[PDB]
Amino acid sequence: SQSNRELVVDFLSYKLSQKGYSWSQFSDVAAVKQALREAGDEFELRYRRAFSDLTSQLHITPGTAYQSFEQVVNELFRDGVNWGRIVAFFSFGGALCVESVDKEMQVLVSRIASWMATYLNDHLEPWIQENGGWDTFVDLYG
Amino acid sequence: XIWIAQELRSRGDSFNAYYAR
Ligand SMILES: [Cl-]
Ligand SMILES: [Cl-]
Repeated sequence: SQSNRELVVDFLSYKLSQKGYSWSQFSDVAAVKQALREAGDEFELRYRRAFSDLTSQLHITPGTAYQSFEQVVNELFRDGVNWGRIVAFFSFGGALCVESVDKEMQVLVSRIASWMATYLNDHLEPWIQENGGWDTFVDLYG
Repeated sequence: XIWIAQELRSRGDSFNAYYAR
C-alpha cells in the first residue's frame, strides 16, 4: 500500500513535470514506475482529444472536485477492472492535477494524489493481486 | 461525468484488448 502511494506520486509528478510544474512547488505535501509512465504517455498521445474533453466539459473547483472524481472513477470501473482501465485511471488523475495547477487550484494536487491512492489500494489492488500483481503489468506494458 | 467516464472506459478497453495476454 505504501508502494501504491509511491506509484501514484511518481506518475503524477512525472505528468506535472512534462508541463513544467514541479512536485515540490505544487504538492503541499522502478520497473513498474517506468512501465506506467510509458503506458501513460502512449495512452494520452493516442487519445489526446479525450483529455481535452475532460478539461473542457468538467470545470473543476475545490468544492466539487472530490464528488466529480469519484463519479468518473466509479463509472469507469462500473462493470469491472482491467489493465487498460487502470492506465486510463492514472492518466485521468494526471490530467486533473495539471488542470488544477493551470487554474490556480494547486491545493487539489495532493488531494487528488490521496484520492487515487485510496481508490487504488481499496478497490483496484484486489484485482491487481488476483492478476499477477504489477509485475504482470510490466510484462504487457513495459 | 458519465460521458467522460464512458470515453475513458471505451479507450481503456481498446488499449486493454490490444495489450492483453
Ligand atoms: Cl470526443
Ligand atoms: Cl457500464
